Amino acid sequence: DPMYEQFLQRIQAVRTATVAKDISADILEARHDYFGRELCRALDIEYRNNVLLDEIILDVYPGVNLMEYNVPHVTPDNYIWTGDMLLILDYKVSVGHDSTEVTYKKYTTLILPVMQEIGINTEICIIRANPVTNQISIVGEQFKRLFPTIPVELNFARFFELRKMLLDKFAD
Ligand SMILES: COC(=O)/C(O)=C/C(=O)C1(Cc2ccc(Cl)cc2)CCN(Cc2cccc(OC)c2)CC1
Ligand SMILES: [Mn+2]
Ligand SMILES: [Mn+2]
Repeated sequence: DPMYEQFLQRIQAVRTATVAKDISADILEARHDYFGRELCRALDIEYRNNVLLDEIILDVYPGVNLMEYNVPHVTPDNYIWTGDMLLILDYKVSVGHDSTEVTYKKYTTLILPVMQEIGINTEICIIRANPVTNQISIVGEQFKRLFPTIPVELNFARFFELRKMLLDKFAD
């Protein structure tokens, strides 16, 4: 399980708050990445983790006249092209929904107008794991209809363990 040991080694060696703050942020991103990976594996969809909208548009519509559109500089985690619809996918791992709503608002305003100009039907979908209860919440109707049952086995304990080691080490 090489992801956990790399963090252990980093926590073993860290001696300053500055590097420690960095390790903490990394664990949280890694915890998000693990959810994204596990979720795509269970739902049997291609795993990606940050894709420029430019490359999404160029995948689903290789003949777009790109220079005619002002495409924003955003990287949603992943996407699904259904054949008829594009689902923008962002993963979230939080005990609450404030972070989910912030991304939802952002991608709604910056992504939907350009995709309407090009004529690709698009839905913003945000999938969030509660890392304590492992409950999964979904924002996005077409996603909901494509994946009615969503019981993805998850275990976030190792990430909580790594971070507790850190805050114990720096508890002063
Ligand atoms: C969970 O949902 C997100 O928050 C998300 O997926 C964020 C990201 O992917 C970034 C890496 C990261 C992921 C999870 C966590 Cl826990 C912490 C960090 C990378 C990109 N970044 C937005 C950004 C910033 C600066 C330039 C830029 O160029 C478009 C884009 C946010 C963090
Ligand atoms: Mn991301
Ligand atoms: Mn994300």
